[PDB]
This record gives sequence, structure tokens and C-alpha cells, in this order.
Amino acid sequence: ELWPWMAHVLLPYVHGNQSSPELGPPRLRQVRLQEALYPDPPGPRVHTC
Amino acid sequence: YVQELGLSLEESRDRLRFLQLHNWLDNRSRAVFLELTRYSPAVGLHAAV
Amino acid sequence: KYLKSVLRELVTYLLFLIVLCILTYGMMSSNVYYYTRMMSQLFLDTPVSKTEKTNFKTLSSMEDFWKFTEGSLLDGLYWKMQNRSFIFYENLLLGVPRIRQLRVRNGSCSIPQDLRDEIKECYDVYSVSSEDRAPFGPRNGTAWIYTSEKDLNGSSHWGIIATYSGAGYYLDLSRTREETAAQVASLKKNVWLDRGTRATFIDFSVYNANINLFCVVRLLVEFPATGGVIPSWQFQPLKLIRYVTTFDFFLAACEIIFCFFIFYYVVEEILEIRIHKLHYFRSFWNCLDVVIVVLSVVAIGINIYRTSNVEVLLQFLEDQNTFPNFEHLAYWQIQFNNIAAVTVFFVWIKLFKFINFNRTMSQLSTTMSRCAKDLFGFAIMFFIIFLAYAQLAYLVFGTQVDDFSTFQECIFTQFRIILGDINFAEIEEANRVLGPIYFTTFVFFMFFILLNMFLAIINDTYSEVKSDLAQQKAEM
Amino acid sequence: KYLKSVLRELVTYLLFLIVLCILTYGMMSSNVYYYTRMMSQLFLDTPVSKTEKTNFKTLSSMEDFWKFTEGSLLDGLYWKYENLLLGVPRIRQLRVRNGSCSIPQDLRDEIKECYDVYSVSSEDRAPFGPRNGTAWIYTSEKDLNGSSHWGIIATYSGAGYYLDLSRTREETAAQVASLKKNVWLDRGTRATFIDFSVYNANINLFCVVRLLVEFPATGGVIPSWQFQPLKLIRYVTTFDFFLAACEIIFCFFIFYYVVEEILEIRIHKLHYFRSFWNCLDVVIVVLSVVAIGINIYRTSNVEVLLQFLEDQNTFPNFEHLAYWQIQFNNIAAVTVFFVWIKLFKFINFNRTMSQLSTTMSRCAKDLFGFAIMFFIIFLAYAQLAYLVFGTQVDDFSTFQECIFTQFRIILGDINFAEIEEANRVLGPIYFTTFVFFMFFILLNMFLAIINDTYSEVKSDLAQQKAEM
Ligand SMILES: *[C@@H]1O[C@H](CO)[C@@H](O)[C@H](O)[C@H]1NC(C)=O
Ligand SMILES: *[C@@H]1O[C@H](CO)[C@@H](O)[C@H](O)[C@H]1NC(C)=O
Ligand SMILES: *[C@@H]1O[C@H](CO)[C@@H](O)[C@H](O)[C@H]1NC(C)=O
Ligand SMILES: *[C@@H]1O[C@H](CO)[C@@H](O)[C@H](O)[C@H]1NC(C)=O
Ligand SMILES: *[C@@H]1O[C@H](CO)[C@@H](O)[C@H](O)[C@H]1NC(C)=O
Ligand SMILES: *[C@@H]1O[C@H](CO)[C@@H](O)[C@H](O)[C@H]1NC(C)=O
Repeated sequence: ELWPWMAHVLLPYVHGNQSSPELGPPRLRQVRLQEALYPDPPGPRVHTC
Repeated sequence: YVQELGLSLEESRDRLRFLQLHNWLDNRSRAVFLELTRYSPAVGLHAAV
Repeated sequence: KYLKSVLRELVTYLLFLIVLCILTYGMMSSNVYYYTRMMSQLFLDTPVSKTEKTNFKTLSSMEDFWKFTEGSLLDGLYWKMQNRSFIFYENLLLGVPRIRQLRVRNGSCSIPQDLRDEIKECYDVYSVSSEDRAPFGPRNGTAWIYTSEKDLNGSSHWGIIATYSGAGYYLDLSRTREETAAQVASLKKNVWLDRGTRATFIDFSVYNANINLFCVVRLLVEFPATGGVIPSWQFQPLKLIRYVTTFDFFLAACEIIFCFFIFYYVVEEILEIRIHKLHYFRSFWNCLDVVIVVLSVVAIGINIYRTSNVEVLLQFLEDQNTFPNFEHLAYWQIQFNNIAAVTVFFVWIKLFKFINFNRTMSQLSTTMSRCAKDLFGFAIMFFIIFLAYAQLAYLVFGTQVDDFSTFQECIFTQFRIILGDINFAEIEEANRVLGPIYFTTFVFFMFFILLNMFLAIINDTYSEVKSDLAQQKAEM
Repeated sequence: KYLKSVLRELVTYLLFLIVLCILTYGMMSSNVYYYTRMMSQLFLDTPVSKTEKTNFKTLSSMEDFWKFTEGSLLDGLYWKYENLLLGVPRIRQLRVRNGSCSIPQDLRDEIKECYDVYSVSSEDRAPFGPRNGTAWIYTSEKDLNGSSHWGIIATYSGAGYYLDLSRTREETAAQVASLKKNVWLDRGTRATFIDFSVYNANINLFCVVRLLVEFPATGGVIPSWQFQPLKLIRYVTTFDFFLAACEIIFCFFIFYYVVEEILEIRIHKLHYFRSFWNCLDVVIVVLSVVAIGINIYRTSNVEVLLQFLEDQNTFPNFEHLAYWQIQFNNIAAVTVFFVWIKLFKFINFNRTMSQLSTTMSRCAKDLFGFAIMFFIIFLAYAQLAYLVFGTQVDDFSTFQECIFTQFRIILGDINFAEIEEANRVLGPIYFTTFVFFMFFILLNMFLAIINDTYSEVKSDLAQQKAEM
């Protein structure tokens, strides 16, 4: 849902004739964890990472 | 790992498509951390988003 | 004797009380609440369009305002009869609505030279010193040309953010929907709400001849300089043709009698100043009659002022194709209501002077009177720490919680904490470390350590008073 | 010597109490509650039509009412909720005439009609529209078998313009369509009554339904409803024989109690009414006599109700039974409450209970004295709130609403979100001063009074008993 999110609201907000004061381009610094995990049992979780 | 999201609409959307169809946020992908900035000249305040 | 002085003052006060209560019953009718409720539901609580779900009180953008103006607004103002418009087939829309805009000018603020390249223009916050006064857009009509406050018969408003003026760029809508829609479309086409606008008012009024009772309506959305929209509303059911029925004559007679009673109280209170003791203000029962007299005189003056200037109604009735300017009467009505309510409260409080008919009431009165000084002494130490907590909450959480957004909000939130109303589900995320500490420490030190001192003082004083009056009787 | 007498009154009272409790447990079954809830879900909660989202609880216009009377009403009245209708439904209208105002001379040329609030002195009596039978001709209250209602806005008469619907959907819909084609609901109509009766032989429980939609003088619609289930069989099992025996036993007990009361009042010609236990018995016997009279009145007229399962065509006027059936519950509840309260007379012989009762007894004069001082301030605050917020908050819309809202504030059930926006000054001032003067000052006097009286009573009792 992040891609539609940036598609409909974020991109019009960052650039355009409105909301001119920006003061710098955005970033997408993401972290990896190096430890690709299989999907967890769906439903109520133990709430512990 | 960080991206720059471009500077104009066309380049921003092109970069988004390019990284989406080349398996960027498809793996383990712990977190994304989108954060940019803002400035407000009427009052003289900033905001870290 | 002494029985002919405490009983005459009782009978001359019960008549005053019944006259005041008759007037109070006369003011607040039961046909008023539903009128306002239906109007409010019609205008605020309907979606702007069949697709969206944003009603007036949930506007979030300037583009939603244009959906409201040509939308749920015109859908409520103009109704087809089963030409004039009857809003519920009962309430007559008299005159034509007016829409007015307040705007500032580019360059009212200064952008720093370091980043002057990326910022092109800036608009300051609203202030009369920095208010635009020049024509803009297609300079054809009166919606694009500044008009002074004296030429609009306007006045300030004291909105949520600022205190707006009464002058601006106004446009009078039409009597029929097929023309008002065209006017609003023309306004939207040539951009009329640009980035420089600061407020926008909509005003109109209705009659509802079934019960003789006007109702003035004002709708305000204000766009702060930091973005967003803040809507507001006001519905006031006036009454300007009062002398119609017999009950109106009875109420007029009651007002005349009330004026005579106030004159009598003035003379019978000034008789006990120079003819008798002077500077006898350490009583609290003569410092309260002056308050009642002053408030009653102010209420009489306000009523005379607000009923002696009714020329707006006759002026509108002479030519019934213009905007009826009833926004001034709806202000004095509010002020009169507030003053009358406070005066009634104090008159009712004054009843405590005349309940000492036996020992079991004199004991309670003495207990209340003897512990007033101690309670006042402790209340200062209580409220100093109370205000310290309030200011701490205001400085820490006062940016991201809303409940502590201003000092008054902090005070009321703390009172509601004492009541046990609000819970700390939202304080914690505002500050992880000082979220729970503030809540738990405030509850601990203001719910059963400093809140029990009032109970201790009152219980101890009551026990002491009862013991003393019992020992006084033990020598007969 | 008095111990045997105390045991005699104790055993008689215990027999009376157990008989009363079994009789009241016998008159509260679990079918009535579920039946009322299902009936309400069938007639109210269902939407008017599959293309609309407004049910009966959310009427907002006359056209919505006309849609409802052709939609959910007919759907749930002749169902595919397994109940069966008896008789025929009736729909009634109350309206005023085209003048009440001395409309102001200033704008008399712009407005031509008045229809003021409903009042019996301002009710229309002329025929209107296509004069045809009952729907367009005035029918007096006496000839219409009706009575007052006491709705939400005002109190409505029993007269009006009525029409009796039919037993099958196919022509009841035609009748409603005919009433809609002509303008049967003008600007002058002030209320509209719809009512009927159902049986539901599956569970033996009659039900009487009233649906009132009233149009105030300022436009809009205020709906209201009333569902009251009934049971008029009283013979299904020998358990009802036990209930009949219990009722006869209760009648004998009340006869014995009034005999004892008249004896005890002939012993004490006067001054007998200053004990609170010689006065409570009078209330018990009076309320019991009233309850027995109401019960016999309500069980005498049952023969009318039974002879309506024969599929006839007439309106069954059951509004009278559904009113006494409620008054009987209201009287029986208070009787049970006071009988339970009267138990304190007997367990007050234990020394600790005697001390607690003495503490209540010797501080009742101070508590009542301070209650006047409390309630003067309470009423002053309530009237101030009524005058300030009385048109915008819906919790202070009327005086008793202000009273109950303040009582709820005492418990800590305030919202304060709409009090402040109603009035930004005198809104917070009222709230803060009320909270301060009630929680910090006034509510502690009760505690002080009770604590001091208890302590001195205990000291006196111990000192007096120590002389032995
Ligand atoms: C307002 O003035 C600034 C210069 O102070 C200018 O750059 C800007 O274009 C002006 N705005 C408009 C709408 O012309
Ligand atoms: C002003 O409004 C009129 C309305 O017909 C139209 O000519 C145009 O939109 C505006 N400008 C001028 C010069 O009239
Ligand atoms: C202001 O009031 C005067 C009457 O004193 C009236 O003639 C004038 O039209 C009013 N102003 C407007 C903009 O209508
Ligand atoms: C109502 O009465 C007024 C005058 O009494 C009359 O002019 C008007 O036509 C009447 N309207 C109806 C619908 O009867
Ligand atoms: C009224 O009654 C007459 C005769 O009974 C009938 O002809 C007429 O159709 C009726 N009116 C309506 C609206 O059906
Ligand atoms: C109303 O009047 C009397 C009431 O006793 C009765 O004879 C009649 O049947 C009742 N019902 C009507 C007239 O529909």
C-alpha cells in the first residue's frame, strides 16, 4: 500500500504550485536485517518482536 | 540504503517505477523510514517530518 | 420586637424573587431548542455531495470549501414551494446571503536571504496592519474591490485564531438558486480564494412566522498562515417584533415591576451608607447586594440599548431585496443572556441570609463561616502547585496533545483528571519518559494527599463548633 | 416476655415476604423482553426500503414518512417475527387550522398562513380535501374512543381524522396510495398515530404497538414508539393454580394487616405517626390496596381481548389495558421495595446493627438541614446552566435535564467538549466553580456530619453500658 500512498498524496504534496516551502528533497533510507524470514502465523501475535 | 525520490514529477515517478519493478521493497525489508522536512516562512518555524 | 424587621425584608424579597423567576421563564421557551437543532442538522451535518462524506464541521482543504458552497449550502438555502424560499416550508429566507473574504498581501513577511532563492512569495499572519486593500483579479464588480468597515456597517468577531475586522471583499448572492449557482461558479473560475485569504464568512437569516422568532446564521472558516481550515458556526434565535400577544404585555409589565424593585433596592441600600455605618464591607452580605444592584443596572442599560436601536428591521422592511444586517442584535442578545443568567444565580445565592430559623441550621452556618479562613489559607498553597503542574504540562505536551494546547485547556484537563474523566492513553505517546510520570505523580499528589486536607479541615472545624456550642449549653 | 411477641411478628412478616417474593417472581418471565426486542428490531431497525438507509428512528421529512408507511410498515405488518395480526390497523392525524397568529403588520404582505403549535383551542374541525367518510371529516374524542397521550412536544387529544386499514397488503397499500395521491399531510398536520395489535400464537403473548410521528411548528419530524406485551391466558399449568393461591393468601395477609393497623390506631388515638415504623405500614397497606384494585380492574375486562382471533374487521381498542399493565408494574415495584426496606425493624436487635441504626437516627436532622443548603446551590447552578446552554447542548435543553446532567457530573460522566464550544466564557467558569464547590467543599460536610455523630454515639453508648 506504500506505493499507492506515495502515488496519490505524497508526490502531489512534495512538488507542485502549492506548499512551496520545502527546504530539501526527501529520502527513503531503509534497513535490511540480512535475515529474510518466512511469514508468521497470521492472526493474534505474541506482540514480541 | 537510501534513494533520492527525484526532483520533478516525471523523474520521481520514473524512479519509483524503476525501483518497484526491480525488487527493492520485496525482500525481508525491515523498515523504510520516509522522512523529509518542512519550513514555514509566515511564522518562522521549521518541522522535521 | 425585632420581628417586624426580619419579616418585612423577607416579604419584600420573595416578591422580587418571583418576579425574576417569571421573567426567566418568559425568556427561555421550549420552542427554541428544536428550531436551532433542525437548522444546525440541515447545514452542518450533511455531506457536501453524494460521493464524499465530509460535512461542514470536517472541512480539511480549501477545495472542499468550494464543494460546500455549491453543494450542501445551496441545497439547504433554496427550497421549491409545494420567488420566495421557505427552508422547511415554514422558515422564510428573507433577503439575500452575503459572502465576505479577508486577505493579506504578498511581501508582508520577510524571507531570509540564505534561502531567498527557493521561496518566491510569503504571506504573513492576519493583522490589521498587514491587510490587503488593493483590487485583484478582474476588477469589474464589488467582490474584487476593498470596501471599508464603515461602508459595510460591520464589526469585529473574535474568531478562534484572531479577531477579524468587518471590512473586506464581499459579494451578495441572489434570491434564486439558478443565479446564485452562476455567481459562485464565476467566483470559482477566476480564483477568488488564493493563498492570501485569511477568513471567509457567510451570513443569512430566517423568520418562521408560525412562532414569531427570527434566527440569524453565521458560518466562518478561517485559513491560518500555517495551512489548514478551521470551521465555526453560530445560530442565534432573536425576537424583534415582541409586542404581539397578551403574554408579551404581561412580560413587559413584569419588566417594569423589576425596574421599580431595582430602584427600591438602590435607595434602601444607599440609605444604609451615610445615614448609618460606613465602610461596613467586612460582611459579605452587603458586598453581595452591591453586586446584584450593579448587575441589574447593567442589564437594564443593555436591554434599553439593544431595544432602542432597531432601525435595521424597518430599513430592511422598506426594501426587501437586500441583505438584512442583523449581526449586531445577535451580539447584544448574547450579552443580555449572560448578564441575566449571572444575576439570577446571585439572587438565588442571596437566599442563604434568611435561613437561620433553628439551631440545626445556625450550627451549619457557623461551621461554614468559621472554616472559610482556613480553607482560603490552604487554597492558595493548593492552587500554586496546581498552576505549576498546569504550566509544566503546557510546556511539555502543549504542542502535540491538543488537550494541553493552551493554558486554559491545561487547567480544564487537570480538573477533568480530578473528576476522573480523561485517561492517559494519549499522554504517553506525546512523551515516552514524561508521559506516565506526570500522570501518576499528579494523581498521587493531588488525589489523596493534598485533596484530603480540605476534608480534614472541614471535619475538624465541624467537630470543634459542635463541641463548643454543646459545652455552651452545658451550663444552663 | 416480649421475645415471643417479637418472634410472632417476625414469623408473620417472613411468611408475608416470601409470599410476596414468589408472587413477583411469578409475574416476571423472560419471554416479554425478547418479544419486545424482536418486535422493535422488526418494525424500527429495518430500513424503509432497500435503496435507502433511513429507518423509523431516523425520520427527517414527510416524504420519508410516506416512504416508511408503504415500506417497512407493510413488510413487517403482513410478514412472510412469526406473529399474526388481529383486527385492522388504524391511522390517525391531528391538525390545526389556517390561523392562530395576529401575524405582524410589518410583513403581513409576504406571509399568508399560520399554523401554530398544537393546542385544543387551536384545532381544525372543518372537512378538507375530497370529503369522503372518516379520513376527511372531524371525529370528536368521545365518538372516537380516544384519550390523551402526552407526547414529546405536547399532549395530544384523542380526536382527529382517522382511517382504518385492511387485513391484506394488496389493498392496504392501495388505501395508503390513495391517501398519498391526495395531499393528506398538509403544512397544518401536527402529529400522526399508527397502531395495531398482534398475537404470535407461538409464544402466548399479546402485544400492543403505538407509533407516533409528530411534526413541530418549525419543521422536522420527532418519532416515538411504544411496545407493551401482554399475557391474558392465565391458565396453562397447575403452576398458575399456585399463583392464584398465592394471590388469595396475599389478600388474606393484607386483610389481617389492615385489621392489625386499625387495632393499633384505636389503641393510640393520635401521636401514632411519629415512629417511621408505624407510618411505613400505612404506606404498605395503602399501596397494596391500590395494587389489588388495579389488578382486579385489569383482570375483569379480558373477554373483549379473547374474541378477536376470529378474523373480523374492526379496530381492537387495547390502549386501556396497556396502560394499567404498566401502572400495575410501577405500583408492585414500589410495594416490593418498601417491604424489603421494612426488614430493618427486626435485625436492629443485634448490638452492632443497633449502633448503626442509632447513628442514622441521631444524624437525620442534620443531614436534612444541610440538604436544603446543598440543594439551593444545586438549583441555582442548574438554572444558570439552563439559561446559558439551554439551546445548544441537548443535555441542558430543559430544566430537569440540567438537574440530571449535574447529577451525572457528580459521578464524573461529563464530556465538556460541547460545553466549552457552546460558550467560551461562562462555560468553563461554570464547570470549574461547580466542580470546586461540590467536590472540595460541599460533599465533605456530609462525611463530617456522619463521622462526628457516629463517634459521639459510640462514646455515649459505651459509657452508658459501662455502668452495669
Ligand atoms: C508578491 O510579491 C512578490 C515580491 O515580494 C512577488 O515575487 C510575487 O510574485 C507577488 N505575488 C504575485 C501573485 O504576483
Ligand atoms: C466582470 O463580470 C462580467 C459579468 O458579465 C464579465 O464581463 C467579466 O466576467 C468581468 N469583467 C468585466 C470587464 O466585465
Ligand atoms: C450600511 O448601512 C447604511 C444605512 O445606514 C445602508 O444604506 C448601506 O447600504 C449599508 N451598507 C451596505 C454595504 O449595505
Ligand atoms: C389561509 O388564510 C389566509 C387569510 O386568513 C388566506 O389568505 C389564505 O388563502 C389561506 N390559505 C389556505 C391554504 O387556506
Ligand atoms: C370520494 O367518494 C366518491 C363517491 O363515494 C368517489 O366517486 C370518489 O372517487 C372518492 N374520492 C377519491 C379520491 O377516490
Ligand atoms: C366507541 O364508542 C363506544 C364506546 O363504548 C362503542 O359503542 C363504540 O363501538 C366505540 N368504537 C367505535 C365507534 O369505533
